[PDB]
Amino acid sequence: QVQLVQSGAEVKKPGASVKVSCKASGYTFTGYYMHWVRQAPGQGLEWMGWINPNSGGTNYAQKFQGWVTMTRDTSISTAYMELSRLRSDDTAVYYCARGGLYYYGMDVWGQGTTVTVSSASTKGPSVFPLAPSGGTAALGCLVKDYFPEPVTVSWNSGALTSGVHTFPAVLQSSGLYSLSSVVTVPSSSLGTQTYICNVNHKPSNTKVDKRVEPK
Amino acid sequence: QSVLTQPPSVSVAPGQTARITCGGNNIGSKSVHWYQQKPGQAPVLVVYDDSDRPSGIPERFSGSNSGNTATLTISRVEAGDEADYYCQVWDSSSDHVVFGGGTKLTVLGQPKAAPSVTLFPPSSEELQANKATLVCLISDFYPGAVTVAWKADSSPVKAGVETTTPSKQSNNKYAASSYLSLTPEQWKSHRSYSCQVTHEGSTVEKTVAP
Repeated sequence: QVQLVQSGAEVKKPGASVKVSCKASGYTFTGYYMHWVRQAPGQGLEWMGWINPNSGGTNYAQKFQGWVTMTRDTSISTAYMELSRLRSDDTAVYYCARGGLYYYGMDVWGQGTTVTVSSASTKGPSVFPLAPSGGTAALGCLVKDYFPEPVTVSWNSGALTSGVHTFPAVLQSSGLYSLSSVVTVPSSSLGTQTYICNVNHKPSNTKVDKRVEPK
Repeated sequence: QSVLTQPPSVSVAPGQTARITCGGNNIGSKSVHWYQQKPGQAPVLVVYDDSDRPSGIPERFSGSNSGNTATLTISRVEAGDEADYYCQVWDSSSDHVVFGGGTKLTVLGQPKAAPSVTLFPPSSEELQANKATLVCLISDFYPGAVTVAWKADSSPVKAGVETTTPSKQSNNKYAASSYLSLTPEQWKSHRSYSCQVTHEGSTVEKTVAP
């Protein structure tokens, strides 16, 4: 199927530079113009510019000209966008989109790349089990004080998916994140069933497993 | 010369017809595209070249474009049509792509849901580690506005409170969470702490004790 897959979320210090990638598959990468559009948290879509994947020519909205640089590698059907001298205000989700050979809109969009501009340092999470207090019970896991996003939580190495609610992380005042995962389970299961929340924070190379037992 | 205007919001009863406009100088001679964006997903092209639908977009979505106003029209509105909608043109006289400012579409009439509150106390493991976190989990509420207040022995606490802004769940209701931070002595010094959640004039409280 026609598809655009963007590189993973990145974090950078103010004044640094980031380069984001956009991998296309399922069509002739050199036939359509590639666009980049930004969406800062809570904001509308903002067109940044286009690149001709075939020739390399670029055209920029006035707001983005100069400190945004679009390139491409025909080899791996990958487009690149670079932001220079980053500012805290540049924290946003960045999308590449296919459009124009004769323009019929942007029919294919990548999943978006999050670029966060911050001075905090990579920090692995401390993980804490939230023991349960009847018909159902709520047992959980606390993923505390980590940077950056994201972390992944599964239960019992993936065997447990029903009743799992993993909440969006909070960005504390400290600069660090925290997030909780809770699973609803039958009260007859406690003391009988093992509950383990698998936490993975790739940026700090941290994998942790915690047994969550009744009090 | 190059500004696209949309109403910032439109709201509509279910089953009714919604209409979202896109204003522009001679836009009727330009070629207008529309995008639908639901929360946390990437925009989707729903209408292109004024009025064509890409495959997979149902006919309830139609489009029009004449004079200085283009119109996206959504027939037989469902709650699943709630989203932001952007219009867009390529401006030939500048080779720029321009988006409209976006329209919030609200489908009125979904029913109220009080939040479920779950509250966890610090664990012994956190305490031995100088953390102690109170965790308040708030789920399944509609609509998505809420105030969270922490109490320590009936007295308000504002220090050490971190709260998320509400987010839509998969079931199209909302979630949010609040964390309180305190020292082990602060935790051990009171009879109780409370996570107090108010939603649509009603308050739901959960309380925990050492």
